[PDB]
Amino acid sequence: PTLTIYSGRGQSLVEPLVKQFEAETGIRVQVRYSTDAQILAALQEEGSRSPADLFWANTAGALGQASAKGLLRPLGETLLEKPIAFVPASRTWVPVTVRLRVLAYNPDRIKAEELPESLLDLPRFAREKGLVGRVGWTPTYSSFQDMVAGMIALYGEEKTREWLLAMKALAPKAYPSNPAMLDAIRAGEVDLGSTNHYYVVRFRRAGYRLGMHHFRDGDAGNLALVTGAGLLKTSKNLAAATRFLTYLLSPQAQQYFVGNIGEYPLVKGVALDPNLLPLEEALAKSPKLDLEKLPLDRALRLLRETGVL
Amino acid sequence: TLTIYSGRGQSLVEPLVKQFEAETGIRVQVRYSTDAQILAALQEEGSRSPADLFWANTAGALGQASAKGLLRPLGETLLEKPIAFVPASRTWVPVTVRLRVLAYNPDRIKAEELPESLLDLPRFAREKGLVGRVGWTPTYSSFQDMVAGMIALYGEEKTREWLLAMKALAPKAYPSNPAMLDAIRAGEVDLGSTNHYYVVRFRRAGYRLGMHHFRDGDAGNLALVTGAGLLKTSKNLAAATRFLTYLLSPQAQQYFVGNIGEYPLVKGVALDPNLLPLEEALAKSPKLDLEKLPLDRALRLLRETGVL
Ligand SMILES: [Fe+3]
Ligand SMILES: [Fe+3]
Repeated sequence: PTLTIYSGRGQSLVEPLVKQFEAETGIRVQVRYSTDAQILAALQEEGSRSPADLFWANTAGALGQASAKGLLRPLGETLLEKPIAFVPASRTWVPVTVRLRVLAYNPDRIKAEELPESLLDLPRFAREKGLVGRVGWTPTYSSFQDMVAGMIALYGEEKTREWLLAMKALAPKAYPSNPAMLDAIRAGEVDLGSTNHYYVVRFRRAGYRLGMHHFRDGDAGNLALVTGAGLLKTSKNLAAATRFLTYLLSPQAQQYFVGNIGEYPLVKGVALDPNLLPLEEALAKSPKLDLEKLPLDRALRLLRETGVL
Repeated sequence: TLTIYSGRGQSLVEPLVKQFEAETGIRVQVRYSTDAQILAALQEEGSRSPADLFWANTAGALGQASAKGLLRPLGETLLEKPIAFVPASRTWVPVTVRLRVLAYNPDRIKAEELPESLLDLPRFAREKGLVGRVGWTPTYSSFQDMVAGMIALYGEEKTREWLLAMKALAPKAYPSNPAMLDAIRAGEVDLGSTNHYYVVRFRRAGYRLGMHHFRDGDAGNLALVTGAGLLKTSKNLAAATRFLTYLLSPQAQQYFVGNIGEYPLVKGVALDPNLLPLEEALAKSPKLDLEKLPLDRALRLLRETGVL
């Protein structure tokens, strides 16, 4: 028995889990590591001999794309009852973890009670607190672009533009990664920036002091970012692949996601870091959107068009 | 109700206790103190003690509690779970292990040039022109355990020699391991002896940091074992045994590896890929009797030499 996984998630995240699954089950697992976008391309040129069994994606959007193309199998209630939220409308993939957009800040240099209630108001807050040149962002980062796509869905292009241009007027510093940006907050180069919650979790665990601000309920700045996995219609190993999806939603694998990776789990029965907002409170702060249908290409166009990207 | 006297920190313990209560209904009360203060408290309290479990930061403290007749023997069911470190007395269970290691700036120091033995660190440091650019943590529990391991392996005279040679490197003392690793990041120091999980945490945050293991059996690879024991006085044996069973469960063991960064002691726990596998890590540690570590001798030595 064998299993082939196309993974848009990183090898450092996936490998330890695949190894334990192999050790436990006797099933040989082969993984192809790529980006979600590149996997979507590969899936549309697949042979019939040894096709992939599973698509494990970094984003709901990529799985929604695979689903829209009719490449994914329906999943059953036995599996889909496990995650507490974010089960797709299509019901053709299972959400595995969630990552929350947040506002990171240095708590010694920035006062928690003064931070704005909406991401849209960040430029005004910065402007009025004297922080021109002291705001970071990550324009080339996947989740940042997802967040902008969220803003387009919720607010339309003009409020999003005014936001993008008002941010640009702040002379913000762009970082090639989130750890780079959080290191710059530590350094004193910038005081705050929009990021994913788990980067803050990782910095705190290393002993660094970072604040984690959430915007008002439903704000675009709180976008929930879901990872997930789907069974390919041409899987020749249906039982083994379903077994692997079940494994990803198991208490121990979910503790690995919370623990080794820092992401939010989607099952109960798992222990969170102290000072980390509990899972269901975190979910309540995110806007209600179809994560399978975020206007990502419009966001990218709008970012490329405005010279932020 | 279940009452735990914990030598482990609240940051580490709280999430596990919260989950155990939610799943069992058992109300858990934890007293947070140091291993040393818990040992004193348990004796002072005698048969009056409300303590069901002693969850220790160090195997040495469980050794003392056992030698002093405080602990109940445990069942084979529990003691067959850990892969290593189960006491002969069978009166407590190991839960995690941490390894002493040498952290270093991998841009300034070449992995292949590092010394095979902790005893040779002063020679290496002086050869590489690192006077005033070595860090250490003289007030930290695991550093003191490491010095105690050196007395056990090499004797007091060789350990005294090392301590004085270390002092002549004009090392920078840090009150915490994160502060030392931040100094390595800053370029203030180039290397320092630490616990493996501190390096794991820094790496997970995106920082590059080298992690050196010494030759098999070296004092610089000391295994630092945590564990828990059931107190003879306990009137809540069922809940206490349920809790120990939980600590050795795969999900709890994944918490230790993931949330905390420590090595697990049960099979089937997924570690970060760049971390030396469990059994390989254990193989490099000196094979000392955990309950015999001469910590008092080490503290006296550190005080005489003016390190403390
Ligand atoms: Fe990321
Ligand atoms: Fe520590």
